[PDB]
Amino acid sequence: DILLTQSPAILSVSPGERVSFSCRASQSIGTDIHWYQQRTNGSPRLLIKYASESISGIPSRFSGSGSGTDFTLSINSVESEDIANYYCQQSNRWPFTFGSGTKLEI
Amino acid sequence: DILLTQSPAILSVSPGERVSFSCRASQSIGTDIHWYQQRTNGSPRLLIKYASESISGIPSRFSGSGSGTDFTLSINSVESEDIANYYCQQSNRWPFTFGSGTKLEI
Amino acid sequence: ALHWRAAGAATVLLVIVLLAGSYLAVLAERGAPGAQLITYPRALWWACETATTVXYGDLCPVTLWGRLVAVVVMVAGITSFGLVTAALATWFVGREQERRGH
Amino acid sequence: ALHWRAAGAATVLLVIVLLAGSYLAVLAERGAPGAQLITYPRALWWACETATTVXYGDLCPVTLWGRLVAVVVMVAGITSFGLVTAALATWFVGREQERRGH
Amino acid sequence: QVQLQQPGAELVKPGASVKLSCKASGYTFTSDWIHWVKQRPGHGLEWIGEIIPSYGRANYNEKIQKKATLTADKSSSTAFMQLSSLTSEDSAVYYCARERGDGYFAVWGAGTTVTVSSAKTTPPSVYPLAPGSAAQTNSMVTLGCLVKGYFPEPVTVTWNSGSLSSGVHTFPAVLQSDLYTLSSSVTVPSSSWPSETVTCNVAHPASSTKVDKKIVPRD
Ligand SMILES: CCCCCCCCCO
Ligand SMILES: CCCCCCCCCO
Ligand SMILES: [K+]
Ligand SMILES: [K+]
Ligand SMILES: [K+]
Ligand SMILES: [K+]
Repeated sequence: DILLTQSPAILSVSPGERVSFSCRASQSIGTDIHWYQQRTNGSPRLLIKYASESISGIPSRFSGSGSGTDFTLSINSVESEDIANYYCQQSNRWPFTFGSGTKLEI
Repeated sequence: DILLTQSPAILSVSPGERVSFSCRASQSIGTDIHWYQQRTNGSPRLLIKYASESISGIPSRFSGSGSGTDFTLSINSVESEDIANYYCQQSNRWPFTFGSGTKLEI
Repeated sequence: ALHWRAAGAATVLLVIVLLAGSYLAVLAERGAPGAQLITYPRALWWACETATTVXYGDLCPVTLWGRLVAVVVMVAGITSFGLVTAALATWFVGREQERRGH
Repeated sequence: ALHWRAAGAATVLLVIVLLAGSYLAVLAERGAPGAQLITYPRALWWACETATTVXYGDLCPVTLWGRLVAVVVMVAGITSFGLVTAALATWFVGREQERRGH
Repeated sequence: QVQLQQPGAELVKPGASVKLSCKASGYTFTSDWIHWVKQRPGHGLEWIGEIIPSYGRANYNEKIQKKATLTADKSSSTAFMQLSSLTSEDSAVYYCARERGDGYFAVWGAGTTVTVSSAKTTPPSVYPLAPGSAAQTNSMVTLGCLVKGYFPEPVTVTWNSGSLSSGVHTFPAVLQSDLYTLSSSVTVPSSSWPSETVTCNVAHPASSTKVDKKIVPRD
């Protein structure tokens, strides 16, 4: 099955600074990757679908990029509300799989 | 030809504990992998065919998973009768090849 | 005209096969590790390139039922396109007999 | 003759579809990460192997509109080749009735 | 409206079984798939299985133990997950998610906190936390509630029915002999209390318990 690697596990950044989360697949999955946000004691929330496509309701601060194996979730000038865990998920091959996740610290 | 790598060569585990055997192919072979069990002075016995498909006569304790390159044979709560050597075999490309084998110890 | 009637019936049936085939392929392919034909939008595209024979190879069924669905899509596609050609033949033949005086 | 007229009309239309399809595919595929159908020369080659059904798989559209363009190329190609065959049928049928005395 | 409704918590004795529910609303297509995701405390998301209600076919993650059995009711639009022979490993938050057959999980449920233990369900005791008589305050004042002795996880604490969200801290629970205990903090302007009513709302889904405790000065 497809293994999604998210490194580093913890990402520290100063307020108002651009940050980037990494997600690497064990195989080429085109752009079939999806990003989610999970705050403390909250349910996961869809941020980006299909690598780069925006989602209604999600701030324009969030963006995505990458294709094939390497994928990146970016946040232009992080805010306190961005403090959460970030997971990536692929839908290229069955079964669907999640990444280990990356924690954002300010 | 397709090289099947089984590491580690020896796998130690306490009684009533879930164990997992590893089998990695040098190329992507889909799910064309098969698992066998060989006890002391005995003939090999088919445990799992095509990565995950069960076999009649084999306890439900045995299960299989994986696709492409990485494959896994699992045993939920090992018993003394599970003491044997475990081999994997691919049928994706000619010729058929076997893995080096993994010995299970309790 | 029968030839134009069967042609129209083939085209609408082809569309039904494409939609249903796209639905059944996903249902059949999900559960099989490594399968890529597991989402409806690209499954519909797969059905199109299959019915038109094509077959880029970007998407392919790996299960027994997924492949059986594929065969139905192939035959339905080939039959329809073969029926359109047959209908075009009848139109031209019937027209040639008119400008000949037969 | 209608069958030879529609055949010639199909061939010239096919060429138009090939050229336009090569142009529209690039326009549709550019902007999508990983797309290879993004330059005109190979896009034209892609259109040819698509219209002839095939479909080596060396080039394939990944976007919705790129795939819609592909379908148009397929249908135009299949229809034209199917229309040529239909025209050849009319020629042979009309000829067989002559050497038979009918 | 909430598209996926899940029970708050489920207490299961070791070896027993439990049938989690997932009531769905909003738009429903035949191309909809309902997924289930397991998340253990301190761990990430783990895919369990999927099911298509319109056909009833279900697939499972074969990389892990086969603990689940997925069924669906098209009449009430509710999906079900049958977990059997549960151990301490199965103690986690189980989410259900809706996929439009396009690969991504558009909406998730609140999640059902499943606790596997041999203990007994215990309602929480909520006590007010008003400052002492000799406690000087500035422009802001801090109040609180003490959720003492409950089982199992979790509890939901809100201030003034959610209307008071800013300046609210709820600490993780600690375990003491099969009993959990936590506290919730709240900071409002000193000129607003107790002129305005400040009340914490503690809900314990495991025992269908929801109580309110008003915060008044110590007298
Ligand atoms: C001919 C269409 C049959 C639909 C296939 C469903 C198979 C389910 C997988 O077990
Ligand atoms: C049918 C031909 C349409 C041309 C496609 C252009 C699409 C632009 C990408 O947004
Ligand atoms: K072909
Ligand atoms: K190929
Ligand atoms: K062909
Ligand atoms: K043909």
